[PDB]
Amino acid sequence: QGRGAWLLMAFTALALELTALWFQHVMLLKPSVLCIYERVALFGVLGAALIGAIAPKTPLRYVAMVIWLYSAFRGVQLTYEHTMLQLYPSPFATCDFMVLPLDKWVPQVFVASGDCAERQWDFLGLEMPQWLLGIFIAYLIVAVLVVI
Amino acid sequence: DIVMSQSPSSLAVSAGEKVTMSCKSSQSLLNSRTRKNYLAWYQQKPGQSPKLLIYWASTRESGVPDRFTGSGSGTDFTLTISSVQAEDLAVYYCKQSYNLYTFGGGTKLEIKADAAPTVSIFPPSSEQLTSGGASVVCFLNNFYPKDINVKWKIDGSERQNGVLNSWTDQDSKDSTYSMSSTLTLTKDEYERHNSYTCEATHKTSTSPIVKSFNRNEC
Amino acid sequence: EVQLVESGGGLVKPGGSLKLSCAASGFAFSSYDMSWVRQTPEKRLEWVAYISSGGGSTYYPDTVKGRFTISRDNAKNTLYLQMSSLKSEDTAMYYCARPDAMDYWGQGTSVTVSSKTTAPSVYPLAPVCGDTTGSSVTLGCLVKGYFPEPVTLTWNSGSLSSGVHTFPAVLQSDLYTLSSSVTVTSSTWPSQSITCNVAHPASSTKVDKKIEPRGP
Ligand SMILES: COC1=C(OC)C(=O)C(CC=C(C)C)=C(C)C1=O
Repeated sequence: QGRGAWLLMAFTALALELTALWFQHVMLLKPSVLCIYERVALFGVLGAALIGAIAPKTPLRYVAMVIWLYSAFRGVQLTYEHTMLQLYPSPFATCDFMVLPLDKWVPQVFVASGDCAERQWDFLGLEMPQWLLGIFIAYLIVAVLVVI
Repeated sequence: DIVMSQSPSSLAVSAGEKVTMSCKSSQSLLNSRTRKNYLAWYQQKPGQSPKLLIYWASTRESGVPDRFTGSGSGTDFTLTISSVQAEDLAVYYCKQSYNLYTFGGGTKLEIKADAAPTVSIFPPSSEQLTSGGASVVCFLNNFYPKDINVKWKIDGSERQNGVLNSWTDQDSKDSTYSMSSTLTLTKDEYERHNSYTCEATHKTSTSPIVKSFNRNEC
Repeated sequence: EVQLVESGGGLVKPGGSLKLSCAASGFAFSSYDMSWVRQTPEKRLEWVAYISSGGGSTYYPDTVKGRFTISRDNAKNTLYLQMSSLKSEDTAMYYCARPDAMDYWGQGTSVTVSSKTTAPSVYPLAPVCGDTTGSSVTLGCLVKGYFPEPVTLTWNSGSLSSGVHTFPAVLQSDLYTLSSSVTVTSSTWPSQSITCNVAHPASSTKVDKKIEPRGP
């Protein structure tokens, strides 16, 4: 537990949030749905690791814990209902977009135009939200059951 | 919205047959992701809250006997009940849940051998009288088929104005109609005669089943 | 195991208001969603409102959107429907349902919209005053001059349930009138008591009528 056992995970969250960003602009692939709300979840995970790292040290490592706990558990419940809402789409739906500036203080990763094609070829029998649900358990089940 | 429309309105069947009524929706009910046909079938017994029967289109629900089956796909669903027990008297409703909730109009599955109506006459009640009115009724329990011409008699002279009936919707255990005619007079006009009766004519044999009483005492 | 009992609504005038509550009991309430289905006098079936598990979102058909309000309180386990600007179309029976596809339905509160409540008159029907014993004695209960539908006729506090007919009230004038037969072994009558219970909800009326033989 130094600058590594965090700056690795702090890197590991860029090794997803940009992975995702690739899709937006190369494999366009515009959509968002709750996915923007979910981008945020990992920009919460960053904080944790990047703070558990930058100025490690032994006091601040207690802060990093909870924030490395919150936005992961948050992540799950966001990716979960998001997943649910396919294996179980709800007679109503909406197909909306919209909203400190969420929308404003960045365009290229905080804009959300998922105009609902009731189809996604999210690879390997699992949709992105379906993967991301798992990977978020892989941060929640670390944090608690492999740290505190 | 989507419009669900079932045919036919009604079905008759002898207890133990196969019946397959149909539900058609205006809008296709398929998702691209998963063959998932978002239609349900609800059965609703006489004077009861509907019960869930089949969801998604095929899949039956906790304690549905295999006999109810759900086929259909796209805009074209069909419900099929083999071995019709007596406790299957119902209207069967289809619901779409693909975009909001809509229902079909309903299909009444009424059951099909004859039986003899069981009449019994009932004089006014003391208090009804002492509160300024008089009504005389006879029940025609457990008969079948529906058709029964019930005729009131005042000793033999037969008047009609003010004689209002009602058939129960067919029984579910025994699966046979009932009825109840009410002759409704004024307090004072009731003691005009003495003997009263009513008769059936129900076609088990058109030998008009009679049941009588006479005023004076009561 | 899992129960729903909606209630609290009878007659209400056009433009009127009135709020019904589904008393929920016997499942993880705060985890399911809730819906409110009514059934018209034609026997027709319209979905009316939908609230999400955590009171978050609600939805309505355009036919009540604006006039209707599906709240819940998982403190006291109740679901609510708050009806306002009441159309005489709204006149229907009101079920409270459970989805995962309505899998546990209530029982209804009838709600009618019209412009004169009338408590029902309840007379007991004792058979021929002749001692003439048959075998399967049938007695009756008669319910007359009321508004509006429905009533709730029970033989012996619901205990006499097997072997009874309750005939569809009719519409003479603008008062409904309805009869009730109940057969039973001659062994089980006079000796053993049998009473007619009638409940008019749309007026609050708990009229009890015990079926007496016929003394002079
Ligand atoms: C709207 O569809 C979605 C994406 O495509 C734009 C994603 O990239 C992602 C994120 C994917 C990775 C690999 C972080 C999610 C969760 C999603 O739901």
